[PDB]
Amino acid sequence: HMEQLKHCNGILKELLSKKHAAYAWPFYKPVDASALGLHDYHDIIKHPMDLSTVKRKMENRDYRDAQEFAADVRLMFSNCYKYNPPDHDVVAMARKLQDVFEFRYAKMP
Ligand SMILES: CCNC(=O)c1cc2c(-c3cc(C(C)(C)O)ccc3Oc3c(C)cc(F)cc3C)cn(C)c(=O)c2[nH]1
Repeated sequence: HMEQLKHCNGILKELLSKKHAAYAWPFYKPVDASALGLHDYHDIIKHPMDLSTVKRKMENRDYRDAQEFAADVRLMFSNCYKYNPPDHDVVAMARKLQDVFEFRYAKMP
């Protein structure tokens, strides 16, 4: 649906907005596993995902509906919960950004 993909663009703009920048910044671009020295990142995480990829796919018209967009946003959060130990800062940041996503996605007209 054309209407819900327009609402999804709104959610994405909100996730990228300066208001959430303190906990949203680790999700803006792909995890730079080389620069961070995370040698096992692409062994554990088979399907990496981040907000720039979500934005490129939306511009490309890769999502058929809102459900396909949500699956990618949740993949991004799940990768973070799968890779990291529950005590890491990035996990707490993921939880905070997901609460923003889940709320806006639920309130979708
Ligand atoms: C089990 C160990 N896990 C990690 O080392 C780990 C690092 C990362 C990063 C991440 C990505 C980048 C850049 C922009 C270079 O891509 C920069 C820093 C990042 O993380 C940190 C954050 C958020 C705060 C810190 F004080 C320190 C670090 C390292 C993102 N995501 C989603 C992760 O899931 C992840 N896990």
